[PDB]
Amino acid sequence: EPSPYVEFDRRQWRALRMSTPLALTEEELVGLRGLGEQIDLLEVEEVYLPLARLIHLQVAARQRLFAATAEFLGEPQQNPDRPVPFIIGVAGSVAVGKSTTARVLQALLARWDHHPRVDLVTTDGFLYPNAELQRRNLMHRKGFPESYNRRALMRFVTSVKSGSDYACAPVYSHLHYDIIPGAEQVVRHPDILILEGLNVLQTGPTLMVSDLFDFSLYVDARIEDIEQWYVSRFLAMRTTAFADPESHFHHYAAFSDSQAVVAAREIWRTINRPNLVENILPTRPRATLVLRKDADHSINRLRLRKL
Amino acid sequence: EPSPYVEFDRRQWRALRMSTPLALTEEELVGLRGLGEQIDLLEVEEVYLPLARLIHLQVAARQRLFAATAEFLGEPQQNPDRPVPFIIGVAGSVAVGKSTTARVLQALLARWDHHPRVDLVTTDGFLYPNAELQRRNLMHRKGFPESYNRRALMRFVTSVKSGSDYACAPVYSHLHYDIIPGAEQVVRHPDILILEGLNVLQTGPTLMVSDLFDFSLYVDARIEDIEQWYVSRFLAMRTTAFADPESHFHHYAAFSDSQAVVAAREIWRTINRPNLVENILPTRPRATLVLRKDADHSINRLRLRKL
Ligand SMILES: CC(C)(COP(=O)(O)OP(=O)(O)OC[C@H]1O[C@@H](n2cnc3c(N)ncnc32)[C@H](O)[C@@H]1OP(=O)(O)O)[C@@H](O)C(=O)NCCC(=O)NCCS
Ligand SMILES: CC(C)(COP(=O)(O)OP(=O)(O)OC[C@H]1O[C@@H](n2cnc3c(N)ncnc32)[C@H](O)[C@@H]1OP(=O)(O)O)[C@@H](O)C(=O)NCCC(=O)NCCS
Ligand SMILES: CC(C)(COP(=O)(O)OP(=O)(O)OC[C@H]1O[C@@H](n2cnc3c(N)ncnc32)[C@H](O)[C@@H]1OP(=O)(O)O)[C@@H](O)C(=O)NCCC(=O)NCCS
Ligand SMILES: CC(C)(COP(=O)(O)OP(=O)(O)OC[C@H]1O[C@@H](n2cnc3c(N)ncnc32)[C@H](O)[C@@H]1OP(=O)(O)O)[C@@H](O)C(=O)NCCC(=O)NCCS
Ligand code: NA
Ligand code: NA
Repeated sequence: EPSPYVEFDRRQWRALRMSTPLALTEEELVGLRGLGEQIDLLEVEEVYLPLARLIHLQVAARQRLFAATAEFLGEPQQNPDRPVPFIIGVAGSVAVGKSTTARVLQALLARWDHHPRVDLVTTDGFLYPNAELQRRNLMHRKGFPESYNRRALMRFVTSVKSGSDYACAPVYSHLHYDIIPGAEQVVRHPDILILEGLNVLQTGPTLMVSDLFDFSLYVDARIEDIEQWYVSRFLAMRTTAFADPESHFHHYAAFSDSQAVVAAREIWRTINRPNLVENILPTRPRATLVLRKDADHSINRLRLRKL
Repeated sequence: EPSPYVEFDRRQWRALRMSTPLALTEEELVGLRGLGEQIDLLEVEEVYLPLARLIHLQVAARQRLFAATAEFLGEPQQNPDRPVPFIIGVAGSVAVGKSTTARVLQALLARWDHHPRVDLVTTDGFLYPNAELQRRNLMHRKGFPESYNRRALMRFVTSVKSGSDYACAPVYSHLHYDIIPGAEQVVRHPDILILEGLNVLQTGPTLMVSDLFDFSLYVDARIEDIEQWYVSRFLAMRTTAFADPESHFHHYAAFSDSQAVVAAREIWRTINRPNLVENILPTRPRATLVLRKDADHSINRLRLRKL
């Protein structure tokens, strides 16, 4: 029976690369790769290149839609030096690799013929300060939809897509586990804005950020595998992030493999998994493209929305 | 500050008519007008004509989007004798006039230069039979999201937009207040499908009909006004629909103005209003165009989504 989607295996998907040129060195790929990710240039070729193609094909097609409405309104026919920003959302669980996926996407798109302005913004910057979370009693729901200033987020994305000359966003520090006082990320009328976050594909009783997406990505994986990557990355951070005396979780550095496994599992069981199950996964059906990852972090299956 | 919308008054909106030709007689408008509606040809000119324009401008632009994806997929470049159906949703409360709006829209679009196949389908046909509603204990929630076979509905709309040669839908009888046994509406690869219903702009944890809309309309009005139209139409039906011995509500025919006002208010208070407040209104922010109606049923304000 009919379906809104169409599924590919890596073999079928890479065929769609065509003449798309690889403009990324191995050393650049490394500075984009997050702890735990196994992505190599081969994957950038067989998975991320066809994706970059499909996107530029549509950046063109999506512009005709705003054209048509501008014509209808009798408005001018706006500046080709400043078209309507193309918004891309990247969603998925904690520790599934969405940040790496989003950084890689930004790199490939910024290296297209013209050299379009491609900004990347994470929703982390819109989380409430820890003091405000404790106030709202949400310290153990950090990551959940309500742990974000969704109003400020929508204001930011709306501002940008509406053609503002510049829009600002707060900044989050993973090291201190909190928002940074006075820090800001300035986005200046980019050609493309990638919004990466747990909650980005979310819908609701009010117009939301996902309603402004022109394209969306959902980095997927078997839940038991994501837990493994989570715990695994947690033990690994004892000697990276947590090893920093300034780290909010510096106490975790001295944990034993066993103590660490227990702690990481409890956090996953009580916080990230519930959120993934109750809020993130339910948004997956709406993603334009779902990148399915095998236990080895490898992307071997994809689900595209044709409707 | 920036906004996803742009609001017009009738004066600003009619200006956008341009050369759009009125192809509707007064007698045809009458056979489209529902009991209680005050729509005249003037409104068809100053409100529905600009709308018909904006739509054909986009039917063209929306086709480029499926083109781009077909190109990406290396697929052919499908039959201009059978393009991807353009889906239009029409939502709003009970008794706000959405059915009239949808019939009028169908008429104007079917009378465009080529003479596109424009089918109209109401979600009434997807309600569960009364016996099944009583089973589910939903007889007093008739109209609510769960009172519909949403699975069958999504199957129907997906089938159609996916290019099926024909798709079938059940049929609902307002007279008998129930689904008609064995009746079916056949939709054969129309150029445009208008889906009219209370719940159509609804979102959820699964891909839904609203996710397949290429354009959407939300017929709006002050809630106290809609109640008035509801009660008002209820008294009026004592001598139209209810006057029919075959009518499920034939007992209502003998009610006095006073008895009738009480009954209609109770039904509105306990069923339609709650649904409007809890489920329909929350979908309004997502409609492409909101037609606001004054107490006299007149459309004097509009809200368009530019983003
Ligand atoms: C704060 C939070 C909502 C952020 O979610 P997120 O950024 O989507 O999580 P991700 O898995 O995508 O991680 C994003 C980046 O932050 C890094 N990171 C996560 N936690 C970190 C930490 N405590 N210190 C340093 N870096 C960290 C990830 O390694 C990743 O780095 P990369 O972009 O180079 O690959 C989430 O991490 C969180 O705290 N969730 C619930 C609370 C929790 O898990 N607490 C345990 C903390 S040890
Ligand atoms: C064990 C078994 C049933 C796999 O699970 P399933 O329940 O079949 O689901 P799938 O294999 O399609 O995929 C499993 C998960 O990966 C996802 N997935 C599969 N293909 C995907 C793709 N192309 N893109 C993204 N995600 C994909 C599924 O959506 C599901 O997601 P979730 O479990 O996180 O909700 C599998 O062994 C099987 O039988 N597959 C049917 C194939 C077949 O030959 N069938 C003949 C029947 S006679
Ligand atoms: C069944 C129901 C869900 C249908 O909703 P709906 O079709 O969106 O309601 P609308 O206000 O759009 O009415 C659509 C059409 O059906 C007509 N209609 C509504 N109820 C009718 C009835 N009992 N008998 C005959 N026609 C009726 C309306 O006049 C309108 O006609 P038109 O298209 O020519 O203008 C809704 O009417 C309902 O029953 N809601 C809750 C129960 C209720 O109100 N019961 C009181 C019945 S008197
Ligand atoms: C009484 C008063 C406040 C009206 O209500 P409001 O609370 O202002 O809301 P609006 O007048 O914009 O509209 C009222 C309703 O109609 C809707 N509406 C207004 N314009 C609309 C449009 N263009 N399209 C669709 N709907 C519209 C609103 O969304 C609202 O919907 P809802 O009540 O069903 O949720 C009005 O008298 C007023 O003060 N308007 C402000 C105009 C003005 O001159 N302000 C100067 C302030 S110093
Ligand atoms: Na910028
Ligand atoms: Na047909």
